[PDB]
Amino acid sequence: TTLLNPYFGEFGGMYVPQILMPALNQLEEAFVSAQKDPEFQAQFADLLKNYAGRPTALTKCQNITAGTRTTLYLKREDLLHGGAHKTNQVLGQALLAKRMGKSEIIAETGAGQHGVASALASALLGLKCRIYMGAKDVERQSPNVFRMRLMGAEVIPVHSGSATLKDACNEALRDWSGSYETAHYMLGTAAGPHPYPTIVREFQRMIGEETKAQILDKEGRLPDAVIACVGGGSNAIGMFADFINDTSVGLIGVEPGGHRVGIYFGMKAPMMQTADGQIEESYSISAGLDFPSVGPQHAYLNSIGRADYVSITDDEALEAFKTLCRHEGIIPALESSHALAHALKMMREQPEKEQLLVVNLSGRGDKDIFTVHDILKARG
Amino acid sequence: TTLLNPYFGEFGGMYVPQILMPALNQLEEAFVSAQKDPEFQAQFADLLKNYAGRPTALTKCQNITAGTRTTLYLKREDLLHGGAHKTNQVLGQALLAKRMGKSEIIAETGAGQHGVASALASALLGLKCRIYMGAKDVERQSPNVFRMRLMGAEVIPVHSGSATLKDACNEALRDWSGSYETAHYMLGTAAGPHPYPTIVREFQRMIGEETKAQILDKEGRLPDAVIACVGGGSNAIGMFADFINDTSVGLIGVEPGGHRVGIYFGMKAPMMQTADGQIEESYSISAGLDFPSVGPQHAYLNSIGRADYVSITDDEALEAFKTLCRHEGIIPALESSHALAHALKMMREQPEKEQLLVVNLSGRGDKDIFTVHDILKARG
Amino acid sequence: MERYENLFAQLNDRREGAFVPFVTLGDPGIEQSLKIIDTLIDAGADALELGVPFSDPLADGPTIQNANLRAFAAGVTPAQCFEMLALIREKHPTIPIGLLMYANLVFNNGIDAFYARCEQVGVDSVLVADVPVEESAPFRQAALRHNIAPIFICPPNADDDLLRQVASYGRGYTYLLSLHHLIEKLKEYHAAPALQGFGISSPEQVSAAVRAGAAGAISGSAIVKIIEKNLASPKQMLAELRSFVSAMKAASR
Amino acid sequence: MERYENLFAQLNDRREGAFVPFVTLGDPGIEQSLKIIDTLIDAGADALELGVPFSDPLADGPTIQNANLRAFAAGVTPAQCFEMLALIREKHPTIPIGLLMYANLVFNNGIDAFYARCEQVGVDSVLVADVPVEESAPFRQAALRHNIAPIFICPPNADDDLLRQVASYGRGYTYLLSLHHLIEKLKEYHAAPALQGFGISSPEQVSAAVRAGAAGAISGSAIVKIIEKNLASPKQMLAELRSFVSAMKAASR
Ligand SMILES: CC(C)[C@H](NC(=O)Cc1c[nH]c2ccccc12)C(=O)O
Ligand SMILES: CC(C)[C@H](NC(=O)Cc1c[nH]c2ccccc12)C(=O)O
Ligand SMILES: *Cc1c(COP(=O)(O)O)cnc(C)c1O
Ligand SMILES: *Cc1c(COP(=O)(O)O)cnc(C)c1O
Repeated sequence: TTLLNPYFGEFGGMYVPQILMPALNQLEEAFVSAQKDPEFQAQFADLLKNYAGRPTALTKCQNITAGTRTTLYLKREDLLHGGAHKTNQVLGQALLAKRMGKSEIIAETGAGQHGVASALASALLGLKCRIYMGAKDVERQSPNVFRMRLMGAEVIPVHSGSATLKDACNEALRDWSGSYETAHYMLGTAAGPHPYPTIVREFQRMIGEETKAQILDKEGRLPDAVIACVGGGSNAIGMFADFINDTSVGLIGVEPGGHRVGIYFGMKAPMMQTADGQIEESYSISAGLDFPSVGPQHAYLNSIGRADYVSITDDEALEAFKTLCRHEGIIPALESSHALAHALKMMREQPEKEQLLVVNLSGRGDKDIFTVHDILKARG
Repeated sequence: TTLLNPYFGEFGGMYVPQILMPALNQLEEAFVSAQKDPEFQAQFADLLKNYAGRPTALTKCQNITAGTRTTLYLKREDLLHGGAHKTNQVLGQALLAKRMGKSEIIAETGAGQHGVASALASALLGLKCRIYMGAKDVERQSPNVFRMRLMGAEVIPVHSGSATLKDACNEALRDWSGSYETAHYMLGTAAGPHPYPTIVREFQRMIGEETKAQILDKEGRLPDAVIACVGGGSNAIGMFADFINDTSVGLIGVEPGGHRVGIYFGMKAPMMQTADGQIEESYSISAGLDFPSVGPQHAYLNSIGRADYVSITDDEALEAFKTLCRHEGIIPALESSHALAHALKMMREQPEKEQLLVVNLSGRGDKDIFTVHDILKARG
Repeated sequence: MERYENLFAQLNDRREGAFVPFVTLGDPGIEQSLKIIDTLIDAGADALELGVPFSDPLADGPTIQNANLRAFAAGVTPAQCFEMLALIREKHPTIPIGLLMYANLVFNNGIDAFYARCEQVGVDSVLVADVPVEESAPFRQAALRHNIAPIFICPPNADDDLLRQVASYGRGYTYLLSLHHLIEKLKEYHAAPALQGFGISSPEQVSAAVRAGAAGAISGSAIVKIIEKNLASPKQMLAELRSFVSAMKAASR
Repeated sequence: MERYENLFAQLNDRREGAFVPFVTLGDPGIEQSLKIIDTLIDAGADALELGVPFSDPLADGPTIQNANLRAFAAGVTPAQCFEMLALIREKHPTIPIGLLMYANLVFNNGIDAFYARCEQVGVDSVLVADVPVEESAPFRQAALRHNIAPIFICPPNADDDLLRQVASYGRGYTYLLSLHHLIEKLKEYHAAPALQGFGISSPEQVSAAVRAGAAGAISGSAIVKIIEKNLASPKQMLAELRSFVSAMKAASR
């Protein structure tokens, strides 16, 4: 059985082979324990604050909203250790791994961002770290691989199959099925089998928590809306969670627009797939938003109306990217630029509506400068 | 005359042509004003905190000091907006530029780090920004140039002379001599003519201030020593200043060891120069520490004994770089790795001396990963 | 249909275990796959276990991984897989046919509808490898409404509650993943007859399985390696399967 | 020596201004530089202003910038610069010789000692371009102990306190940077006779300077461009300098 409901309405569940059920039950039981242990709280807190740099800044952006009736704030997760929000939850999962007396972390990674995060968390906590990565993704992400290895992680390039995340990820599960007594599988987003969508949300929820206190201090009221980009859904659920019960607060999830329900990655969720049911691959200028599916809690929140989900194209994302560098001197990750592009369309399509908007700036864009350079130069 | 003494003992002064004296007197007068204006204080404070992310974290490093009697903390300036301490003082100088009703910033830059900083500060405050850079430095720092321009700065590649900083810097002065009514010259370090060594220190001094409160809260006593790397001397003076009057606190400045008094850059200071007196160029694995000279306040502090200055070689710097990534999961700038390498030699040469050490981690090392990669691979 | 019951009653009458080979349908081509399967049966296979090419086989390793590749390469759809199933049955009326599947393919066009299609082509069981017993209700229910036996994996890390559920919910056979005690417990709860799978590649291991109380053994990587190794000499490949199957089946006495 | 006083007393006796060309010593070579200088004097230059190649000339623009380059390229040291100074004097006993220098070269081997070396080769003045009056004490003191006139720049952005200091501390001539009123004030405080410099490149500008009250004009970029333009025809280059100097000097009447 489990201690917590593994489903969000109809979505979610634990669709893994029987052999991995005791590892999921063990994690759920340990997380449930840790959530009630003051000492675990104090310890996660200490890492957050003295290691990762929390709380992070909430910055206003008047140069962008001049002349309109919008006020925009950005939640600055791009100033976290590491440059993205992923560092929050890999810290919490690394501490859980230790409470369960694990000495080893296994992870998978596409462009490398989760891989770097999992590695820095393991180096700090004294965990051995093995990271799986598709060989095609490995040849194209040389900087990130090298950053993993500087941090003492073993990166295993996966040569079989299509040699892409698919395969990296399937190999990570098979290693975890034989080594779960001593190794913890550190999933990188709010998706996958229970208990992960849950774990990940509660390890990212200080975001919206902080944002709520900050906005109350600066403006005296809650935001009209909170806007976050969605790949598997972790930064967004982490910004949305504390506001779910504040019914007047709009929750907007922004997915990549680039140029149906199924069971995969251990969960029942809406998925990108063919006619016959083989999972496809999503495409975006930003490699971080390529996720064929989405966490079950987002699927639920949509089904019931509580949050809306919209899309932004590659070009709209690049335009918001340029706007933020020029008018605020902040270079945003291209994933978070889809979120900001949506708040800029809300402002510009209705310049006399009074609206207080917070955008989650999930991470910094130094890492995208080559991508953006190569685009600017292939078009003139 | 001036309002403040332009010299630190014998060092310092205003060695510029007569035509730039009214621009220096104007800046000194405005800084002196701003230092006594609550509103300027509140405004600099607001940028620091809600824009740049201050205060920054003070992290302990037990994985590094295990088995010895040292406790090491790192002051985390690598988590500031922008990845280095330079962002502090370019914010303060940009606000001063506005108090003097200037609408334009001029700067010079070698590897680009000051150039990016000056640009992000100008984008925020609504200033036009022109950045001078030697054409040889321009061909080799493509990412940084592109980051300047995304931020709306004009980068002017300087083709004359040796086409290196020298020349960039001499061209910036000549532009400032004709445009000082409307443009502010934003120097990048605690060196140059008065009033800059002074300005820069007081705009970087929240570092040691914060560090002093943090260390008092965590340990109940001041550090035995504070250790910072020195190029022109801004991060170090900013960490040392609040401790100068605490006589028991050791102040250690760390200069690049790579593989005499003169008058240049507007100041009387110790300099790297030939037999005949032509200023040479300093060399280091880290481009950020290549400064032929050093700020006059550091020269003074050495003359009197209050601070000691030591050197660390390229290889010792690379070793400390590897150590921090592997044992803390922090990738440090190669400039700040010279500072940490010195604290590691203090620990390792005397492993049973009880010592509380703070190292200023002036900035993050993502930007050095290619340099370090190319080194590792040219040696096996 | 009751093909598992009948095969086990028979083999017990002969004091024999079942030898059950596994292959990937359409590997290395549609028509060569049919000839391979027919060779298996002719050589003495007692039942078959079959896989359908699926983009993300997370419960699988390499020889197998490479068979799926060869499968997607030759252009095999699920649809072609079912026509194949249909003709395999039309050729062999009593051999139990078992599928090993992943959840998204059974869920895609309707759970109900996937099990209707298996019953129409004459499939006897389906094991959904990434569906644990705890989440199996809609699949077991569907299976049984269409006369299909739902199969469960009983792991080595099984505990008591697990065996009891497995006993209680599976039909046709139990999949005993590579054990004596687990075998006794299964029988004590009246579970479907256990077949031991994973790692079976030599005659001594089939005998060891029967001796321990398993009603038989499933061999998949060994078969599939014979196919990999022999892609360019179909004749020899078939000759090899035949000696291999025949010997494994002899060891089931 | 009192060579500035004597040249101005003389030119006043003739109601004339001074025309004073500037070049970079050793450009484009040691020996060609000597011939250029001698040509300047022969063509009617009243005094000379000379520069010494220095790694960081922050008070300088391009034609000039390129002369220093040509200088460091031909291998000119400071030492060679002084031997040149010495022979220029040995050749022309009354023409005032003025240096335009940057601070690190005067500070390097001792301030005192740089001004001793100028006095030994027969230099009459030194302007240190990056030393404002506010910091000039040790340089002015040194200069005067060795009979060398310390020169100051009077900028266009000068205020009253500035003119008074300039008047009070400079000797030989005042450097009037490109004005009538500033000229009157200088005279009212009894400052050294003003020479106008920067931007003088045509006869009408020398006349305008004398008419405004300046005791003469310094021409440096124009001279130096004639040298740049003519690197491959030394003969013509010399011919050009001679017509140029002669005409500028005619315009000083
Ligand atoms: C191929 C054959 C079935 C055996 N593989 C497994 O038992 C393990 C496994 C991997 N994925 C599975 C899905 C279903 C059942 C067993 C499975 C084998 O011969 O090694
Ligand atoms: C070359 C000649 C001196 C004149 N240049 C200047 O007046 C300005 C200047 C630049 N650096 C200087 C040092 C000393 C005096 C004047 C200087 C010129 O002819 O343009
Ligand atoms: C990983 C990443 C994402 C997307 O993943 P989520 O789980 O949806 O949050 C978005 N932004 C940045 C900067 C990322 O690093
Ligand atoms: C600019 C820079 C330095 C050196 O300059 P200082 O003025 O001495 O502080 C050192 N570290 C980093 C990371 C830098 O960016």
